Formats: sequence, C-alpha cells, structure tokens
Amino acid sequence: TGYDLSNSVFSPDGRNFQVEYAVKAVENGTTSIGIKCNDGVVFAVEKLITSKLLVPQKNVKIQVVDRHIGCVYSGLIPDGRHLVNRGREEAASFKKLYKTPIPIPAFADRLGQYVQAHTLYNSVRPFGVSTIFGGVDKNGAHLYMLEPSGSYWGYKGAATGKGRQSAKAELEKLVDHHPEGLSAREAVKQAAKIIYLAHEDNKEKDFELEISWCSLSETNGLHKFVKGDLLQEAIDFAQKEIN
Amino acid sequence: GYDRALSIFSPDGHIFQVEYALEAVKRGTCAVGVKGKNCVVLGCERRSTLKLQDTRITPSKVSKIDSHVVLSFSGLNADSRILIEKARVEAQSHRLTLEDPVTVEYLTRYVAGVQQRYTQSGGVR
Amino acid sequence: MTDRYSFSLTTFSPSGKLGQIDYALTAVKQGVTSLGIKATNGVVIATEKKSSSPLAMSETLSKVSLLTPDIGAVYSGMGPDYRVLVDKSRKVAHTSYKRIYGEYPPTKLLVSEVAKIMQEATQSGGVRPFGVSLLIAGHDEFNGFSLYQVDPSGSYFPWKATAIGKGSVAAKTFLEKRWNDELELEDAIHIALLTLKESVEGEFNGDTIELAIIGDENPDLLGYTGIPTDKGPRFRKLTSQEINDRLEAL
Amino acid sequence: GSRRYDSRTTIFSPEGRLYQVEYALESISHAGTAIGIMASDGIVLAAERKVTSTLLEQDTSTEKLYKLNDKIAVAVAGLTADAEILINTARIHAQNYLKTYNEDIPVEILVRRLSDIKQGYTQHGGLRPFGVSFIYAGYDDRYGYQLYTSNPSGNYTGWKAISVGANTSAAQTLLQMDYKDDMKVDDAIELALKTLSKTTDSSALTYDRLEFATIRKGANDGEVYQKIFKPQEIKDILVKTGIT
Amino acid sequence: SDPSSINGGIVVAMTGKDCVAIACDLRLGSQSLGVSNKFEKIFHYGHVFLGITGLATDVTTLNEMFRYKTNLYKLKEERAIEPETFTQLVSSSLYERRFGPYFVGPVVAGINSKSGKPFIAGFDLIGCIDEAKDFIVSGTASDQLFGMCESLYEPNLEPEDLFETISQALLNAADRDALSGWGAVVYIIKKDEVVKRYLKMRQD
Amino acid sequence: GYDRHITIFSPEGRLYQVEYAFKATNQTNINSLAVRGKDCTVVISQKKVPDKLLDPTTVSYIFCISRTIGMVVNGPIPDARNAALRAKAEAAEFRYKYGYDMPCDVLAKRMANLSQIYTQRAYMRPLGVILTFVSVDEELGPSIYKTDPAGYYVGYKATATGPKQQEITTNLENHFKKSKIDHINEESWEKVVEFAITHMIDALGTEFSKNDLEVGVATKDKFFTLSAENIEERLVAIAEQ
Amino acid sequence: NNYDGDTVTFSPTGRLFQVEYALEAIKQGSVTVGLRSNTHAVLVALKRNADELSSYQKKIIKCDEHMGLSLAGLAPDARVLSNYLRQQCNYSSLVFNRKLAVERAGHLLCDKAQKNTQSYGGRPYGVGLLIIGYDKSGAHLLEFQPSGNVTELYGTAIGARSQGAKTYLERTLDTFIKIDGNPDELIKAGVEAISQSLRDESLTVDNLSIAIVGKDTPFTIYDGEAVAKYI
Amino acid sequence: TTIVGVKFNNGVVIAADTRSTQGPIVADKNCAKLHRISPKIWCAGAGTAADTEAVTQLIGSNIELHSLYTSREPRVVSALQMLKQHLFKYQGHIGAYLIVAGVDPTGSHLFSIHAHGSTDVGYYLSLGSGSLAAMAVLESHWKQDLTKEEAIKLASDAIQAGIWNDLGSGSNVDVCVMEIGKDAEYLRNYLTPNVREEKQKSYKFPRGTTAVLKESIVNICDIQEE
Amino acid sequence: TSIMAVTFKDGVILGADSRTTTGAYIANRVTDKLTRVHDKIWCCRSGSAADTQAIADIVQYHLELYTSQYGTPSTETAASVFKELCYENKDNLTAGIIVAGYDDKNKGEVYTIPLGGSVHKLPYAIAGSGSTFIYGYCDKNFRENMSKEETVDFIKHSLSQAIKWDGSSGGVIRMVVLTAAGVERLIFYPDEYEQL
Ligand SMILES: C#CCCCC(=O)N[C@@H](Cc1ccccc1)C(=O)N[C@@H](CC(C)C)B(O)O
Ligand SMILES: C#CCCCC(=O)N[C@@H](Cc1ccccc1)C(=O)N[C@@H](CC(C)C)B(O)O
Ligand SMILES: [Cl-]
Ligand SMILES: [Cl-]
Repeated sequence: TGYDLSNSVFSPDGRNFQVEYAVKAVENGTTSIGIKCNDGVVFAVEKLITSKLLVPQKNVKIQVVDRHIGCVYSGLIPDGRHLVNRGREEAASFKKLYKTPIPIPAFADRLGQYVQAHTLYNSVRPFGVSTIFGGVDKNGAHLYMLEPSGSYWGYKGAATGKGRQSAKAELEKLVDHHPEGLSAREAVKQAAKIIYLAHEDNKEKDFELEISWCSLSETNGLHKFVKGDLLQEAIDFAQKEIN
Repeated sequence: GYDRALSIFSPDGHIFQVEYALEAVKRGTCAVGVKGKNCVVLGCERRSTLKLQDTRITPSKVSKIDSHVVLSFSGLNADSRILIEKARVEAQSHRLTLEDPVTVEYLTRYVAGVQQRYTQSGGVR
Repeated sequence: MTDRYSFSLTTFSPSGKLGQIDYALTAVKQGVTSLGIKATNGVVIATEKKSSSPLAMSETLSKVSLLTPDIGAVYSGMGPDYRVLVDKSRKVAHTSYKRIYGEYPPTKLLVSEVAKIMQEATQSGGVRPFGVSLLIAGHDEFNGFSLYQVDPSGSYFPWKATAIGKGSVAAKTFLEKRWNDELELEDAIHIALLTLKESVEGEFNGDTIELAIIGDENPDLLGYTGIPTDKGPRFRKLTSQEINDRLEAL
Repeated sequence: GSRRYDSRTTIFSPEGRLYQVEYALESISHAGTAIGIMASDGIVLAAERKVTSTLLEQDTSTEKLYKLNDKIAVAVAGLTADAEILINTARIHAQNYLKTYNEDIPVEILVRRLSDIKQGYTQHGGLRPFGVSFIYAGYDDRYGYQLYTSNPSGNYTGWKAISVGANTSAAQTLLQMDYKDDMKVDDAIELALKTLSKTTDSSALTYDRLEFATIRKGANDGEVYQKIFKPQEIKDILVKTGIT
Repeated sequence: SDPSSINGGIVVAMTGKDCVAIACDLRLGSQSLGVSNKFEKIFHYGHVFLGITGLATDVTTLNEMFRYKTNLYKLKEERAIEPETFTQLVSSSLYERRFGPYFVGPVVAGINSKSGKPFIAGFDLIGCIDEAKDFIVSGTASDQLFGMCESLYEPNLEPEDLFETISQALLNAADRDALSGWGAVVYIIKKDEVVKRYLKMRQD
Repeated sequence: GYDRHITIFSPEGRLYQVEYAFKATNQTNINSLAVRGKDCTVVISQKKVPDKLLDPTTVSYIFCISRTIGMVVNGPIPDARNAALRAKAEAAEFRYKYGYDMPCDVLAKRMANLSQIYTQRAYMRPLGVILTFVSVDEELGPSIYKTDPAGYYVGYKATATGPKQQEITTNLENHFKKSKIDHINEESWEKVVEFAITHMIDALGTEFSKNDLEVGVATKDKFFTLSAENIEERLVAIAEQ
Repeated sequence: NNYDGDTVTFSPTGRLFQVEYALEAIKQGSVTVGLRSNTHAVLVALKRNADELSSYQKKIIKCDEHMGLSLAGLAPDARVLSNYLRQQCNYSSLVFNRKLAVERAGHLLCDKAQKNTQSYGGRPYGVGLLIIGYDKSGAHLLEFQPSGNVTELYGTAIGARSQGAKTYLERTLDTFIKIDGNPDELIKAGVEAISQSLRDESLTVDNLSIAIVGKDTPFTIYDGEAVAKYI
Repeated sequence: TTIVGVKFNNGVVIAADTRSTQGPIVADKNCAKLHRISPKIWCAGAGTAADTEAVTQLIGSNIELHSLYTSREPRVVSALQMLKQHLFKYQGHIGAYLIVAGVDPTGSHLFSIHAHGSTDVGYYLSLGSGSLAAMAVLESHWKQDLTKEEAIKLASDAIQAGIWNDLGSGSNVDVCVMEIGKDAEYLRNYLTPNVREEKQKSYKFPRGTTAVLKESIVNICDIQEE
Repeated sequence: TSIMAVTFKDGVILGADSRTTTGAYIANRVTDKLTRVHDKIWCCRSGSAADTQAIADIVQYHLELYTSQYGTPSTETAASVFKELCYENKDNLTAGIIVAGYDDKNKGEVYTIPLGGSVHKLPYAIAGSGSTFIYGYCDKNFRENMSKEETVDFIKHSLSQAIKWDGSSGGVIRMVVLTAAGVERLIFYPDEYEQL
C-alpha cells in the first residue's frame, strides 16, 4: 500500500487512486446539468442558500467561454474557475491563429488534455470538478461532460453532483419520449424541473435556480443567461410539476 | 536544481544539521589559539595514526589567507578548503576595491557569513 | 509540473552496494542469451530472436544493430532500453567524433562514449540505470579487431570471447574449451552456432537466430564506386539462408 | 510530491559523519588493490586487476592505471565508470592550466581540483558521490616526485608509500616495515610486487592479473618518462624479482 | 585595419620523394614598424607540422588550441595524430567560428607514419581544405609564392634538392613583400628524421 | 517499498509501475483486432455505449493520426487521447522536416521511445495504453505495428489486443497455419473487413449489431473509419453465406 | 492523517486537509463584521493586543479610494493578498481608466488562492478577508476564504465567535438594508452586531476599529477617539 | 564555378569543374566540388567553399542517422528539405548554392538550392559563375528521353562551356552518374583537357646554393626509456 | 510575377506565370508558382521565392495538423495562418500571397495578402510585378458568376498581357481549377497565348 498517497502512481489494479479521490469532491458538490436540444444546449445549476444574508442572483456559477460556449461544474468551485480560465486562453489562441471561433469538439480536447496532464505528475493535484460544457458551432449543437481523469464524451444529456442519479433518470426519460428532439424553450422548462427534482438530495437548505442557454434560433448561437419572465416561467413550470 | 531544505527547525527549536556539523568539528584534530602582548600563536594537532606520510607535500593545517592573516580549523578537511578559497578571494577583492587589506574582524565576519548562508539555503548542508 | 526529482535515485547502501545497479544486472540475467567471439581475421556476434508471438514479424525487430560501418552491437536485458541506447550511440559517434575528425571512431572510444551515457543514468537526478548489458564488436585500422562488453554501471571490458544473459555461465565455459589464437572467421561462426544451440529451447534455424560479423570489407554493400580508399563496411548481418547453410555442416 | 522519494545524499549523521561518503568507502574496500611507492629516482605504480578470465584481451585492456598527462598518472580503486568521468575532467584541467600559464600543471594543484569536485558532491546537489579513490603519481620541478591519494570525501593527503582498495591495512603495514628513505626505483618495484603477492586474495600473482607503471628520470638526461608496462614486460619483471 | 595584414608573414610547403618540406619567415610587425625577428610560425604536434600566417594573436591562440586538442587526442586514442586526421580537425575548428573567424592562413605538412605517404594541405580562414599534391602557400606574399612555386617546382625531388627549391621560393617571394622577411626557417621532414635550417637573408 | 511507486528497479530487476500500466490497458474491457489484406490493412474494435444519455457518435477508440496512418487504442480514453494528440503532432512534424509522410513503423518506434523514457525517468508516469498503428506503407506495403507501456514494439502479420486477446490470437494463428501465407489473400477491403469481423465472432463467440462494432480501414494513400450503415452492409453479407 | 502532509493530496473522502487547516487559522483570529445598505458599506473589526504594554493589531486595510478589506488569521498573508488587490485595482485604473468592480476583485482573489492549493511545494493562504466597496452597481460586501471560495453578501462576520454577529445580521436583514443616506445609523447597527460576539471584554477606545465606504464617501478607517462616538 | 545536373531515361547525372579561386588567384587547380550526401544522393556546390562542404557534411550526417532510424534508404526530398530549412534559417549568410540529385525508392530526382533557401525542380539545371555558359549549351542540346551516354555527354559539354568561357571556372571535369537500380559511379577527372605543357628548363639548384646559419635535429619522438 | 485568382459559378481558378529571375537572368523558365497547402486550398506566390516557399511549407504543416484534429479547414482559416506569419514577421519577409480555396458550404473564396500582412477578401485578386499592367483590363472585364470556360479565358487573356509588358513575368501560363468535381491542372504555352 501507499499507492494512493501520490498522484500519477499506478496501483496494482492499474488505477490512479488520487483521481478517484478527486471524484469524491465532485460527488460532494451541488447538482448541475446539461441538456442538448434541437439547435443548441441548455445549462442549469443548483445554488444552495446557506444564509438569508446571501444576495439573490449575485453569486453567479455558470461561466461563459468565448461568446458561444457555456461551462458549468460541480465540486471545488475554485478548481472549476481555474479550468475555465485555461479554456478561455485555449479558445483565444485558437481564434488568434485560425480566425474562426473554436469548435466544441476541439475545445473539449483542449480541456481534456489539460486535465489529463494533471494526472501525469506527483507535483500536481487532479481537478476536483466534473465540468458540463458545450455550445453551437458550424456543425451544430454539442454537449460534453469532463471528469477529473481527463475523460470526456459527447452527450444527449448530462448531469453531475450530489443529485446526479435523480437527474440522470429524468434525462433518460426525455431521450426516450422525444426521439425526434426537444426545443430550446422546452429544454429550459425541463432543465428547471430536473434541478427542482434533483434538489431532494439537498433538501435541508432551500436553493436558488440558475439557467443559461445557447440556441441557433433563440439566442443566435451565443451564450446567454435566462432572466426575468422566462426564468420565472420556468420556475412556475417547475413548481407546478413537484406539486 | 536541487532545492531540498536540509537545514530545518525541529519541535524543540533546534536545527539538527547545524548541530551535527558541530559533531564533525568535535571529531577533528585539536587546534588552539593564544594571543600575547605583541603576537598570536596558532597550535595544531597532527594525529600520528598516519606515518609513511610525506610532510613536505601534505596539506598543512594553518593556511595563510593573506600575508597578515592566518586561518586554522577543526573538522572536515575537504570543507575547510572551500572556506579558505572563498576567504582568499575576498581578501584580494577587498584590497582591490577598498585599497587596504582586510581587518581580522572583517575577514572573520565574511567567513562566518558564508557558514551562516549554508544553514538556510536550499539543497546544501 | 517541472522535473522536481533533481536528486539521485541510485545511492550507496550501508554495505557499499549500489542497489539499482545490482537490480539492473538482475534484469540482464533474465534476458535472452547473446554472445561474441573474436577470430584472427574477424569478429562474430550472435543471439536468439525470441519472438513474443508467431503473428509478430520478428524480422522487423533487430536485436543486432549497426552502430558504424565497422562496429556492431548486440544486447541482453530490456529491449526498449537497448533501442534508445543504439539511437544515442549512433548519434554520439557523429557529434563527438565524426563531425570533428572526419572519420568513424575506433571501437574502444565509441564503447567509452556509450559507457559514459550508462554511468550518468547511475548518478544523475531522477533516473534509473539502463537495464541492459551490451556486446560491441568492431574493427579499426590501428587496433584491429576487438570485442567489448558494457554493463549497467558503465564499466567495460575487452574480450577474446564471451556471453551474457540467460545461460552465460555455461556458454562462457563452452567458449573457453574451443577458443584459440589461430581461429579463422568461419571457425568462429561455427563455434558461435554450437554455443548458441545449447541455450535455445525451440526452433533453431536462420529465422530464429540473429547473427552478424565484423570481417572483410564489403565493396558490394558500399552503394557507390569511384573512391579507392572507400572499400565498404566490415559489418555484415548474415541472412537466414546463409545461417542455414552452415547449420548443415554443423 | 517528490520529497517522498529523496534519499538525501548530503546530510550528517548524529555522529557527524557523511553517510554516503562512508558507504562509498565501503564499496572501494572491495576493489582491486593499488599501490604507489615513491623513491629518490622515481615512482612505482602497481595494481591488481579483479578476477579476470582467460578470454579477456589483456594487451588492449585498461581498468587500473590511467595517464593524466606526460608527467602525472593515476591508479584507480572503485567504480571504473565513475573514475573515467573524473579522469577526463582532470585531463582537461591540466590542459587548461598549460594553455593559461604555458607550463605543466603542478601535481598538487591538479589533485586539489579533483578533490574539490568530489567535495561538492558531498555538500550540495543531492547526488550520490563518486565511488572512487585515486593514487596520484607525478613529477614537477617544485617538489619533484610526489604521491597523493584522494577519496569520495574530497580529502587528499601526500605519501611516501601508500595503498588503496582491498586489504590496505595489511598492505600499509608491509610497506611501513620494508620502506626506507634512500630507496631506489628497482628496489621499489620489488617492494610493490612483493606486497601485492602477500595481500592478494588470489592463489598466485601472475602477469595477466596485474597492471604496472613507473615514472622515472631514467629518461635520457633531465626529463621524465612514463612507462605503462606491457603484458610480456610484467611477465619478465615477475621472473626477475623471483615471484614466478 | 585589415586583420590579415597588420603583422605580416608567410608560409610555404612542398612535397618531394619520400619527404616533405615546410618553411616560414620570422617577421612580426605593427604595420610599418618591425617589432620581432624571432617570431616563428611553424609548430609541430608529434610528427605533424602546422604553419600559420595572419593575425599574430590568433596564430598564438590557435597553436595553443591545437596543442590542447592533439594532447587530448593522444591520451584517448593512444597514438599520435596523423596529417590527414589533423587536417580535418583544423577545418572543423575553424568553421565553428564561421561568423566570427580567426584571421589566419594555416598550412599542414607531414608524413603518414603507416603508409609513409607525404602529405600537405592548406586552408582559408574559415575551414576550406586545399589538399595539393605539389605545394601550398599562405601569407601576405602568397601571390609571389605562387609564382615561384609554380615555376621552380618539379615532382619527386630528393630531400637535399627540395631544400634548395623551397628555400629559394620563400626567399625571393619575401624580398618582394614589405611585411615579410627578417629571417627564415626551413623544415626538411623524412619518415624518421627532421632537420631544421635557419636561412641567411637580407634584413630589410 | 517506494520501488513500486516510481519507475526504479526492484530487487528482481522489475519495474512494477510499468507492469501496473499494462493492467490499466484492460480497464475499458474492449477487444481490438488487426489484419492485412493484399492492398489494405483492416482494424476492428468493440464499441460499448452503456449510458443512454451518451452521444454514441463521440464514443471512439480509433484515431486518424495522419492521412495514411490510423491508430486504435486499448486503454483509458484520457491517456488514449494524450497519445493520439502526440502521434498527430509527431507525424506532422516528420513530414515538415523530412519531406515525406511518416511511415507507420517509424511512428511506432518514436512513440515507443517516448514510452521508454517514462520507464526510465521518475517524474513522468507511463501511459496505461497499448497503441496499434496501421497503414499501407509505400515501401513495406500493408503494415501493423504495436506499442506498449514498456516501450516495446514490433511488426505483425496480424494482431489482437484486449482482455480476450489470447482467444483471438490463437484463432488467427490457426488460420495462417492453413493458408501458409502472411496475409488475407483477398482483392477488396470489404471482404477483408468481413474476414476480420467473422473471425472475431468465432473467437469471442458473440454476435454483433451495427452499433456494437467500430471499424478502421487503411488503403494506399488514405485511412478511414466506417459508419454504422457501412458496417451494417458488412454484417448483412456475412449472414448471407 | 496520511493525506495532510501537503496540499497536493486528496484524502479518500475527497478532502484537502491543508486547506482545512488553513481555514482553522481564521477561526482562531479576532472577530470582524461586514454589512451594507444600498448607499453605504461598513466594516467593523475587533482588534487584538498581545498584552497591556502592546498595541492593538490593525485589522483593516485600504486597497483603493472605493475598496478595502478587514482580515482574520495570518496578518502577513493578508498583506500579500491586499497588496495584490492594490496592484489589480491599480492596473485597472492605469490601463483602462476604470475603477475595479468588487465582483471582479473577488474573482481575482479566488484564482490566486486556488493556485496555492493544486501545486506541490507551496501552501494555502492562512487568512480570511471581508471586502467592502462601492462601484458602478452600488454598495458591495464580499467574503473571501483561502480555499478559493468568494461569496457576495448583504452582511457577514468571520473569526472567533463570529456566529453570534452572523445571527443578529440574519434577523436585522430587513432593517439595516434600508438604512440609506445615514452612515452613523449603519455603523451603529454594525457596532451592535459585533457586540453579539463579545465575551468578558467590551468595546473600548483603542479596541474598536471601523471603516466605511459609500456613494459620496471614500474608503476611510476610524480608530482611537474617532470611534468614541459609537461606544 | 560551373555545376550542372541532367536527367535521363533511367536516372540522373551531375557534373562540375575543379577550379577554386581567391579573387583573381587560383587556390586549387583540382578541387572536388561533387559531394556525397548518401551513397545514391550526391550534390554539386558553388559559392563559399567551406559552406558547401560543411552544409553537405552536416545534412549527410543527419541523413545517415535518419536512414538508420527509419531502416530505409534516404530520399532526395529529405536532403532537399533539410538543406533549404538550414539555409533559410541563416538568411543567406551561409553561401552555399547546390544542385542536389539522386535515386531513391521513389525514383530519380534533380533539384537546385540557393543560399537563401529557395528550391527549384527541373530536367536540366546549372549554377555558379559559369551557369550562363552551361545553360546556353543545355538549352541548345537538351531533349526529352535522353540516354545515359547522351546525358553524360551533354553534362560534360556544359561544364566545358564554363571551363573555357568563364574565368571563375577551369581545369578538369568531374562527373557522377546515378542510375536507377545500380550503384552510383563517381567519375573523378572524367575529362582532363588542361594538362600543363613541359617546361623549357629545369630549375633544380646545385646543392649548397642556399646560405644556412644553423642546423639541428628536431625531436619528434616521445620521451625515451632508460 | 503575374499571379491571379478568380471566383466563378462552380468555384475558383488560380493562375500564374512560370518565370523566376535573378536580376535580368531567368533562373527558371518553368517555375510552378501555384502551390498546394491543402487538397482544395492552394496559393499563388509572389516576392522572394525562399520566403514564400518557407511560408507555404509552414502553412501546409499547420493545416495538416489542423485537419488531423478538427477536420477540413476553411479557406478563411488558411488565409489567417498565412496572415499570422506575414504580419508578425513583416520586417524580415518579402512575400505577396493570394490564397484561394473551395468549400461546399462557402464555395469559391479568394483572399489576398500583400506585403504588410493585411488580409482582403475579394471576388478576384491580382498580384505580382506584372499585375500593375492589367488593373484596368481586369476591372473592365471581370463579371461575377462566370462559367469555367469564361474564367479560363479571362485569366489567360489577363496574364497574357501581364507577361507581354512585365520583364519579370513569362514562360508558360499555369492554372489550377478548384471545384466540387476535383482539382484540374491546366497549362498554356507561348504559341497559344501570345497570339491572343
Ligand atoms: C582553397 C580555398 C579557399 C577558396 C575561397 C572560396 O570560397 N572561393 C570560392 C569563391 C569565393 C566565394 C566567396 C568569397 C570569395 C570567393 C570558390 O572558389 N567558389 C567556387 C566553388 C567552390 C565551392 C569551390 B565557385 O562556386 O565559384
Ligand atoms: C538567388 C536566387 C533565386 C531566387 C530569385 C528570386 O527569389 N526571385 C524573385 C524575385 C526576387 C524577389 C525578391 C528578391 C530577389 C528577387 C522572383 O522571381 N519572384 C517571382 C515569384 C517567385 C515566387 C518565383 B515574381 O514575383 O517575379
Ligand atoms: Cl526518438
Ligand atoms: Cl519557387
């Protein structure tokens, strides 16, 4: 034993225990989801209200990369910010050299390689976040989810955090009941519902809902936050479904 | 580069590497210094375990740092050469810039300063 | 990041042993048998092509390697370590000699450079020793034919004949009885094939044996004509057929 | 991080000893014995090759005695590969001095430089020390014929007669007994071989298990000649002294 | 201003029957001022002889450099360097200073100790090798030396004849150059004996 | 026992980190196979999409390294993509420096040397992957070269990698013992893919739908991967005889 | 236990112990309170002395004319972080002629603290900060933790016994938020809030430290007889 | 200098003159301008002599190491690419103007390289001070589908044009033929149309003609024994 | 040098002369100035031959590496890589490049990159020393959405005049057609184009 004391050490299994311990930090965090729709993607996250002293709508969690990519994550918040800062550098240098905004699959590998690099040495710690991200590019909509190991795949729907199992079940129903696809406005409503349903795992404290979206029709392929009437409409739809 | 902190504090407020260096000095051959009214004498011990030695060429214990200052030592012989060399270089450097040979106090303060630096620098004992 | 292993991973133990070097020699002992014999008019080096799978094309894996036109090498131990050493050995022959003196290094000095690289992996920071022993056969104008062994420590010794790896202890005894100072090259090849048959279990033919010689100059292998002083490489790798011909007169 | 795997090669023991230096000296005590004897008219260097084979090419072999320049030579005891690293550095230092001052390097200055390099590996860098001990045999016009030794600690001392490697305790006693100040080279040759013949772990001392060298003013008029003995010449001097 | 003609000097080399010869003048000056008449330009490393013309600081520097390199070569190889090999070492050493060169004009001369074949070679300041069968020239009076060598020289001359030919080539070339002269030295080289002769010449 | 944490020798002359990297190779539980035709080299691999929420089009362990070279990986995807990105970079650099397309065997050697370095240098860990490179080389013809975490590599007549490699290996061995040739004597690559799938079915004992497989084909001057519908056509032809 | 030797090591439950130990240093530190209305933002800090001959350690540091913080924990680490904020506030002014947003100031502190938690050799910061400021979107209050987490709040408190003040503010939320255009009443509420964290000792003239920033009020610190009015 | 390259039926041939100059003086009358990069890849060089030699040795050394690494015979495009990238990097300061030719597994190839790093492809090429004299001959007599014998003739004729008409060129003609599926034949001094006539007189002196001051034996031997 | 690129209905056509000069000596009379950086992205080179070759070689390397990661690059992307090299190294380079390529989505596109390193997207572009003599002709005769045969005639006639007046231009007229159909190389000899 001792194989779990140092990063980048293979155990006799062929496992990197430090990366597996980073996953525990992710599982401890709040719930965050992603939904791929007809012409775009929708991101949503659970924000725990620790106290009345928290200013509503101020502590924003979802982060934009470039102008067409949204990023949300669960686990250690600072680690996620560090990853997004790198993503913004990667996206900037791509656009600097190649002119076009970075494609989503291309952007996914940039984060993937960076996170993977933090499993190669004992002088660094793995990332304590699973990141759900995506957007709209020339080839259409893309949704991805990236783990501490550097592993990522494309997704129809994605979920991570303390309420991931509840969320995953809800996402699977949408995939089955809508083979032809889901609209962007529908996806916002559904996203609200799923977060409210996933809040049963964090039911002690009340929470604040935060949604964002990229859609070719609804937002012109740019990342925007859901605000005001459209946010309230989604909250009402969500509150109606739980009752 | 090798940056490892070898000289560090212990719970009781001791730097063991510095204290173990003193034990190396305790092992070294005896050296004595006595100052009279108009002179100073440096006495040194030569251990007689080593005969068949060539006393002409064997490194002498007392070393001239300049024409007016000498340095004897107790401890690791190889380590002493490094301090002696640095001191000899500083003595010539002082003459070059100040246009006056070092005071005995100044040369001591320099050698002592080198010894101290090696107690809180990374990668060195 | 940064390589923060700036310290030695090979150190003296209380008994005065360098553990990592000893363990590297143990890895060499597990390796497949290879040998070298020196004749009056040449040198022969040989080993078994231990194929990891019958689907694997063993011709693509070269255990006997040309370092210079008049110097060859064979090994026992870890193959990957050998491969990178051959790459470094070929390069150092150019950078530290041919680009300076305009001619290929003599056997002993190329061996010295390889030895140096292996010594540094034994003292430098954040690295383990090479897990191989080399046998380097070669010819040069002023020293004639020669055969050297190189160990993980970086130590090297010249041999009239020797063997390393799996069945080296038995093979060295076999060579002591057969070797004399009047051997022709063909006689040395014959003795090499006899010696190597003892350590091999399965098939023993041109396809499972790798054998090369340092002998006469080969103008047919030079690739060009028009310069009298260039007469061709003394290193030649024997073909599968050439080995089988000598296995009939065995 | 990486701290976990650091042996810490450059630290003191509670007794004030350098662990790695002490262990390196233990390594050297198993190496083939090398002897140096200084006479009034020259210096002898004798050394024993370690358990050889009949199939070792002796006439082209060199593991003990090395030439640093025309005036200075060394006998090695320890890891040969480590020694060659230092030998090439010493050869360079001698040429640097010759280029700078247009004079051959004094023996002590060369010795001090190599000894300072060894010292560095014991105080800083976190690397293992060189597992080598040298006997320096050399001549210059200041001190004449000189013998020195250096070890992994970087400490060096001068000698009239000295041994390094295996069985030094026994060898040093035998040298201390028969050595005299008015001794000559031919006598010192005989003493060196007789000492090895008694301290050797082998059954008998033969030509194929020895490396031999002399530094003589026995060169035509005021100059110094280095003689690295050939196998046949070692065989002859063994018959002459009456060992074989 | 021109580095190759501040100090002045010349070197010439020739081949004969089982022999080679190399010669140089002895002048060192600072432009018009003659400073030294004992500045030899021919050096030897074992049985290989090197003559160097050009800027005198670089002549001294290069001699010290090739002494350094040949001494290490000998220690490692356990044999003296040969003319053919030394020629390649000079070319290598000069070209590594391609864009900050030594302002010199080297000339190599010697007999291969194994084959017995006579060998001479010349270089430019940056490495290019001129391996001639007949003769090599270098220095401030190189044009003069080319004219003398090309007319006086004939192949397969005996050592004592070759001495006369090379000596007259040098002497008469030097006397037509303001920055060469003030004495001269000739080396006659055979496979196992080398004679060095100082020539009597006009001291202006 | 720190000789098991970093890549230094154990008393037996073994590198335990390298041996454990070999074990990570089978973490994905996927089997791959590679064979050579007359004009082509085919590589097939199992595809497993366990989650319904996954986009199955993005799940892949076959990579297009260059126009001529393809690579299938046996091991975790992060390390797989690490090796893929590097191989792509090395192949591109080779073409730029030396003026011709990097051969399959040369790329394999280069990646093998990089792997060797991780077995010798302490600060770098081995990658837990086995890389199988395939192409139709312009000199050597159809080519299969495979690299592992030890830094070992060799050419192959055919090969198999994964948890059930031995069953596939013996199946292929027995076929080449009958035919007495170093390849699949077939004109079209379509039939060589059919051979590859057929013999994997026989060896593993499992049937395959269009979404259960992943196929890569190397021909002269290009390497390409088949779509689900291209594989379906292949599966139909196998069933009809 | 075995996973607290350095910051580069997760525990089996996914915890970073060196970060948690750094968080502990804040709890040992003296209490400090932060609260705001729509017009003004106030810091109140209880300073701590070594003994009766000693001075009372300063708790509040000015970063710019419109921004500053109060500290709790390792004071030298607060000096390093406040120096960084001063530079960032200054870079924003010199390059963009723009006063640094309080929210963006928090993001910069978060990212600086984070790098120390993921790399070998270094260590986490051992201090907690309460940043107040008035920018283009009005009054703001932030809470910084050396784990990297930064949070915008109406009111809060950190340090020893900070839970008492934090509860009072949670009751008074609706009252003190409405205190607009009245600095003295907002400070009164802050002084009354920090009083809920006191035991044995009371607020004296050289014990109390108050700071305020607002609409037409530069960041100013009050000490000595300047706070006798509020005792 | 006059160097040429001519393609033919089953390969390629290059040729060169043998004159080296230092201003208006001839430094070497029998200079070797045909350099071997690899066994079946040779290049001819013009411009700065040390540069053409050095850059050819360096790329030839690296080509050899590359051939060993890849287990393949080297290609002309590899030597071409390595040369141009090296020369471009030095912005023309390495004054090498080369004609690179050879046969490899791809076929027979002929290229030119300029000091600034530009390359050109062709069936017939010429470089150097006598390139205009040579190209005049090539443009007058070259045709498609030349035989080996016809190409050697054309190439040597083009060099002769430079030898006779260009003052920077002279002496002898060197040739190298690289045919597909054959060893490359290097024909040193293929033509020798400039042998010096017998001199009218012998200038051998009488022994003792030169005045000597001192004599001495030089010790070339090592320090002696005994 | 006389180089041009022209978009038309089915795609884009590149055209160039074949003359390389060292002063007034024609070092190469059969030069290929139409060079390939990708399957259906080519460029026309003018200025230093060494500089434009070195640049094009680097661009081909970048796009080969782009393709391996992100699939086929756009013509705009290729122009951006040329620009980045020409702009950032403007002090040390003398290169006037025209980039032309065919997508299925964007169809034929032409980007010109003059000395400074600026980029200009155009319906057609002309460059090189000989382009100066045909600004008037090309402006008067160019039409959008021409046919293939019409575009070949336009380029052939334009370069014919450029060759006629410019001493640095001459030899054969090379052309490269880029459409969905593929890549076609054309050549036109002096006897054909001089009589136009
Ligand atoms: C021997 C010797 C030194 C010869 C000096 C030397 O490089 N000459 C050059 C001409 C030149 C070049 C640059 C500066 C001045 C003089 C020369 O001879 N070039 C001819 C071919 C070379 C490769 C042999 B030819 O190309 O003109
Ligand atoms: C030396 C040499 C041969 C290279 C000559 C060489 O680069 N010529 C240039 C003209 C030029 C340019 C800048 C510096 C000098 C000479 C040239 O011919 N450019 C034509 C196009 C290129 C791509 C072939 B064209 O613009 O006229
Ligand atoms: Cl490599
Ligand atoms: Cl061009």
